[PDB]
Amino acid sequence: YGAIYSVSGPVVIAENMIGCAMYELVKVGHDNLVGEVIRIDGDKATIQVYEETAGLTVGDPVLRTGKPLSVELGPGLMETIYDGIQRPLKAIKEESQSIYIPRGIDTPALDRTIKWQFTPGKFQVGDHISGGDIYGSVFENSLISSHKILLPPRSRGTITWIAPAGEYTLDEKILEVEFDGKKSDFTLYHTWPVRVPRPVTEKLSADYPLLTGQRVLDALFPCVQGGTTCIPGAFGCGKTVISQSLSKYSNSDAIIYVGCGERGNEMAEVLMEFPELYTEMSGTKEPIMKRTTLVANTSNMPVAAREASIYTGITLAEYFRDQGKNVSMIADSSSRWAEALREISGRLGEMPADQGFPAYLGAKLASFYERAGKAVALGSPDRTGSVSIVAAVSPAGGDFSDPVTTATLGITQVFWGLDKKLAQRKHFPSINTSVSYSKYTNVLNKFYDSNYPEFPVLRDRMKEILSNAEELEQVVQLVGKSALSDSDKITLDVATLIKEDFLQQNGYSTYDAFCPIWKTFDMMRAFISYHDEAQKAVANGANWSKLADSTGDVKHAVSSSKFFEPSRGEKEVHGEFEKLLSTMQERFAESTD
Amino acid sequence: KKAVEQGFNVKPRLNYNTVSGVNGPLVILEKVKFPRYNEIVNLTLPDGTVRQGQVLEIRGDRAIVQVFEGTSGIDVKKTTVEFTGESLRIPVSEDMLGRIFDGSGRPIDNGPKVFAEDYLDINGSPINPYARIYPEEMISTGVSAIDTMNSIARGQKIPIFSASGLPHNEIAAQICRQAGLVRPTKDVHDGHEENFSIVFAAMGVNLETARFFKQDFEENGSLERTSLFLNLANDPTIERIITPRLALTTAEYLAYQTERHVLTILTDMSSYADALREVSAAREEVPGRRGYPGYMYTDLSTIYERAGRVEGRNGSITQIPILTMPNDDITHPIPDLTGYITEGQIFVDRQLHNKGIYPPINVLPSLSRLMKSAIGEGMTRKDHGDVSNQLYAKYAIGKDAAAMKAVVGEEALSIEDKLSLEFLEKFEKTFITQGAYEDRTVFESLDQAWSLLRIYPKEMLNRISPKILDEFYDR
Amino acid sequence: KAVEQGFNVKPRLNYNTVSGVNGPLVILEKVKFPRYNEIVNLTLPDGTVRQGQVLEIRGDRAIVQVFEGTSGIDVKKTTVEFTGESLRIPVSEDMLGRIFDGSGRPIDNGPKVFAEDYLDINGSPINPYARIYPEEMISTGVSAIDTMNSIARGQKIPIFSASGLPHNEIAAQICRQAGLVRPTKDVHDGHEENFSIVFAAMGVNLETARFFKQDFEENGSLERTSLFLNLANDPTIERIITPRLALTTAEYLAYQTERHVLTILTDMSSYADALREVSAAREEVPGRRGYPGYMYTDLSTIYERAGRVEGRNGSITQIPILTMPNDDITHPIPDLTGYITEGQIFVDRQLHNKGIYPPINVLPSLSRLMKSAIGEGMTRKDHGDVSNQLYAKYAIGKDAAAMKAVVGEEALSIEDKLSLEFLEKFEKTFITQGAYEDRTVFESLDQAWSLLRIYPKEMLNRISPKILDEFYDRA
Amino acid sequence: AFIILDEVIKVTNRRVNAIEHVIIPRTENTIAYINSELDELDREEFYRLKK
Repeated sequence: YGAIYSVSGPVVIAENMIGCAMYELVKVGHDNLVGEVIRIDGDKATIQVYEETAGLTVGDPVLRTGKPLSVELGPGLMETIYDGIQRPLKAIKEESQSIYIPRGIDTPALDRTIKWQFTPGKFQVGDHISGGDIYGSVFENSLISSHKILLPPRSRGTITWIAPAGEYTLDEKILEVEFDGKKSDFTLYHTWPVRVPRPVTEKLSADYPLLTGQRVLDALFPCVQGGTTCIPGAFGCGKTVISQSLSKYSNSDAIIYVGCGERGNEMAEVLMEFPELYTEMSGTKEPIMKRTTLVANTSNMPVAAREASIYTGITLAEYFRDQGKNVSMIADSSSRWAEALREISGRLGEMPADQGFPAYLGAKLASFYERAGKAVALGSPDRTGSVSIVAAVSPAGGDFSDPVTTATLGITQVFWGLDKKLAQRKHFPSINTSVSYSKYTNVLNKFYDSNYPEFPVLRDRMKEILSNAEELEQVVQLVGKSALSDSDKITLDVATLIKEDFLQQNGYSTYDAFCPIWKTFDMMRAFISYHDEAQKAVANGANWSKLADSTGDVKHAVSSSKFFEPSRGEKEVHGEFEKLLSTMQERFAESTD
Repeated sequence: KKAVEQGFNVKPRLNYNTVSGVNGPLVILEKVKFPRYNEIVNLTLPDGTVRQGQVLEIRGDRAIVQVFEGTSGIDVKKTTVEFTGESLRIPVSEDMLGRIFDGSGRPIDNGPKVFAEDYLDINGSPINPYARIYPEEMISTGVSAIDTMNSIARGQKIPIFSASGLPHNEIAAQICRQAGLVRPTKDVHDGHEENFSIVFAAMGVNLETARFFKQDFEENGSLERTSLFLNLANDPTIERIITPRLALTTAEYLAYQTERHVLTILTDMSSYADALREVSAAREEVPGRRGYPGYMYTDLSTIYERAGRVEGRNGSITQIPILTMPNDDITHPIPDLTGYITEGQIFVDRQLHNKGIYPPINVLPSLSRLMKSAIGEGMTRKDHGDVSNQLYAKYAIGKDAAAMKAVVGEEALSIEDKLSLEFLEKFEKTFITQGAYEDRTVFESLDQAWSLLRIYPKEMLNRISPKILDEFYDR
Repeated sequence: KAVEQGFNVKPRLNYNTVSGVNGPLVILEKVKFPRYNEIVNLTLPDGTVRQGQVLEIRGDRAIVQVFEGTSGIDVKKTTVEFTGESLRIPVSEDMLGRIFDGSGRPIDNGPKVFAEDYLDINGSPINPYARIYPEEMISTGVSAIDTMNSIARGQKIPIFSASGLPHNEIAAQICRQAGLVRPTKDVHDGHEENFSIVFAAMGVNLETARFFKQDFEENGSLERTSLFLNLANDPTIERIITPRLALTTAEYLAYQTERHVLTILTDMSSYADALREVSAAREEVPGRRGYPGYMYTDLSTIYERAGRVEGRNGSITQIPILTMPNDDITHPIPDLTGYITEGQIFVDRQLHNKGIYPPINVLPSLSRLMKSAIGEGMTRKDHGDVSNQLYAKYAIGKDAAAMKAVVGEEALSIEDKLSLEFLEKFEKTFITQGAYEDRTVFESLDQAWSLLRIYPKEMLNRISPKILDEFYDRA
Repeated sequence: AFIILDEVIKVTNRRVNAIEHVIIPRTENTIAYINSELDELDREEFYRLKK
């Protein structure tokens, strides 16, 4: 149909495109490169090409598909590596043995050769069926045992033919509905535009904690299943540890990794540990890859693919939320996504807002982030899923002045800020307690009252101690420790103990790779008990130096409480923590006399 | 006579499929007939979905429509645009209270349409300065940190400066839940002649905290006084621009035609500023300071100055804008301009928030410029001003003594400093620290402040008048 | 297979229809079906032929950036000939031992490259699934790099430096003594173990080009290296293709001849300056500091041409050198390089002023994949812990030095005094190194332990107790 | 006490006269000169773009 009129980088202007619509995928060039319309000027349409644009000639055809940038949703989506446009990298490499990605490769995103065992759902012939309805189930993985086949949203009608139980390839007809005379055939899979969030009946309040396993996060700044979170991109911090922890231990029924703007070798990283990491919460040692699909997007890939990586990942997360599965999305660097948006706006000649970033940066991050919350999935049967968006941010110049973080802070409920004072001193996970926050503390009071009643109280106590000792340290660093009262010395020592033995987490150690919520709660109890008994004893005249030397044993016990193996079970670990608390009370009662 | 509306006329609307181009968030039309500058239009997408659009530019037979909720799916061949012929008028009525509206004026409480008494035009004309009168009475908030020491008058425009992650949204919810008039009277303030109302506007508000506002107001009975204007962060940007205008138009209607006392909470003014910057850069304007366009002092002024009490109407408008300081600085354009236009500011401190104090209102920097007009004998209690002054003085002395506690030692402090440490302790964790659902009347907060001040001796409660001091401190 | 299909002569359109000349850009009219990234050869009136690249096409309009500059180009008589193909560098393993211009032409009095294939410049991207994580540390011989900020075969790690600093000396030293900690050692000559080098000089002065040439002469590395010298007197736009020529030849040898190529791209800042010049001539939308908005994508297209691949036993190790214009890492060039490369080696002006060579600053320098190239089976089991401890103690030393500058030595704690002592012994013995001193990683680890033994074992908190107990007493 | 007071008063005078009186000009330089010049260059470049 259309023909190229202009090429300048990924931006291509095609004439005779009078019928094209906004954000509609077109096949640019003889190789049929994937690109979408960005602007329309009559018969001329601006197209951002998703692959390398070199070699394009003025006049070669541009056929418009009529569909926006969509993502294939169905069985085979799991255990698969994708790019931003959801091109199966493994299938691409097997179809073309080349080490490179061929230009204009059009392998189907989801495998069409695998025969899935389909179990028909509740609906029968003649039953009216609506968007999001589960009309069948599919055994995909040994871990995703029931991959439920949903009728596509924005599609409804009277069922006229539903396939019986059996094995079906991805392209075979499964359901044939009749709406008003127009009759539609449905298969195992369906396409959904990555720009439009998948509809749900109702967005609930995310009220169950998403246990990351890092003590500082789960204790001071907790996140919830269905929440939005900002993490620094610095490695050694939660950028590399928290992703693995959430993929390996969290209660998410699925994981969606979106590595937009990733370095080449750091991509080869997450493609080898993820196939080699295993789960225990399923009752059997199963790989995480059965819960996970990856959207691999290196930095040398086209900028439009970088922009679409986040959207395709969040659309996959939405699709698995619509099945009633708590799915966590990990975005490697939304800062790289923001830079992709900036580059695209630069190619489009749009007026930037601040430091070159597009004016709609906050709007785009909002439209992405608010696709997260806990929801009641569309259609019947009634079910509930959630999308915990765990998005990392790479800071610019090491301060929060960059527009990406400023726009992010107005959306995310949880912000796990970075502290270069902790990062430089190799105190990991290095989360800035002073500026990090979590607005889910109030929502989690219902969870805490049921399970760990004193958890909010101890978290507030630790925050108060840390803040008081932080101001005490900033005074001391100019004055010194000579004139401080004994209580001030206890505050400083207790906060140092907290920072070194509760907040600090190795992450690469068996005893502390994943700190369970009960262990974290018991450790908060132990540390707050240490502070409380020390303050009570010093209030009764006891000199702090003598008390410290005589209670170094219980100080070491509190310090080494972190060394308890979580694998020993909640009962054993809790009993031993109770033993530690009783020992501390006895020791302080003895030494206070 | 009220029957002068003459709205029975029927105005047919022209619908054009003559879309000439699409450029980001705006659609250009090639053959419009006599376009209006700020006209609201309806776009009919080829798939049938209808989207609103506001005209941004009108050249000769050319109109540039900036479209709500994006521009995806629009083609130059099949879509049609219907021109309404009027700007974004909103339906107003005395029974808009208890209704929760979208940022575009559409109700979102599953209720009916507004059933307008009048379609009052948005961004109405400015209040005549000769008609304004000085604020003269206190609007209560139920927060001791605000009622006692930063008292808000009935026409005052006082922002709440805050930052990301601080509980400014919950403070706004508490104020909306507990605000009202102070003086006890023979008839309650829920009547038809001395009534009070609240207009709550949320701009760019997160979905979680938007639901929080909705559930909090619908459950605590504040809804019957509140007209809530929710605007999600993923809602259209032009909707964010119009949301405070909707709220202030409703407040103007209520206060200056129904003669209500209206409190207006404009939460997340920084998100509104971000939306304003996006709209400005959509018109190819070159950004001003810190990327924000250079003309928003005018727009923030138009938002803020739609307040105060007036000559001929017994009603009044009190505004409490709430803005998050980005990176926690006053030099940022948004807090700077708000300080230019508004009387005073309330500060929410991160240091207080980390200590577990709620509300984390830092009272040393917070100031109510015209607090003195909200306090007096017939206005709260005769001791309000000097108790507030004494609280401020002793709190500052306590902070200084807390600085010296770690430098010269506890015992080297003066007796006033030893009293000041424990006064600051009791102050921050009993008086400033107020439960999220603890409603303290101004007199309860005043006598709590007195109970805090009863620890000090006569000689150095020097900033309280000796008459008041000798009538209140000694028993 | 031996199918080539090179015996296909394609006649070339040549255009006398030059429209205008704008700096480095030449605009052509009446072009028959222009290819976007096509290479052209435009002949000046004097008879000289210069090569340019089509940069933007619009119907019959083509924009060409002449690599050799646009001086002397005449609209009336300059004829531009359209090849119909993108830029392709003739590649063969006998490119090693050759010195090339920045445009690939030989300048060693030798013949043109007897091509085995014409590999496309900016070759097709490597499938991430086919990549192999680089986890084979190479002992660069610099204790400031080997112990901490280590490099593996495939890492893209640049040297951040500035004007007058000895970054060239550091790069020459790394080329001189590059080698694996645990080599294969299956051959008596190391032909599969010696790194092949591809040095790309981009707008750099003749003194240091001669320095690199002579350094490769002295170590017999010329027969294992290919030089693309684009000097400062050489044309500026030619600097755009020089890194791409070097990376294409590196990809040939590493991914096709199964060699281990160590690529050095000096003055990435000069390449970014050339990009800025071209974009400014294009009247494009400028990013930060005037550099093009897409400079991140171009720099990534350059850097990301490294690493290993699944079935081929070669590798490409990038050590780009970029001169930070004003010692600032926040400048667009180093800032955008950091987001693509795995860490960086930082060359500090302050350390250079104190006479420290190499003046590698520990704190800003980084290796984003050092954590996997060290351990028990590779290097030594104390490597990660000692590296973290040295970094932490150096940071504490800097902070303590700042405090000592402010509040004197006596007011410092024993922590700070030990930190100053460790800092000075560190910067004067461990970081300080000979220009020809090849320190194996084990020697550097022993020096690091001897340095850490300043501190008592109790306060070496960043070292695991097992490693601490096993290594601290091994004096 | 004479020694301690002399050291403390010397430190305070140093902070008042050199430390603060150099940090304030450094901050003044940074913001008022360089950030304003960078914003001005962005303004000029974007205005040339608009032209």
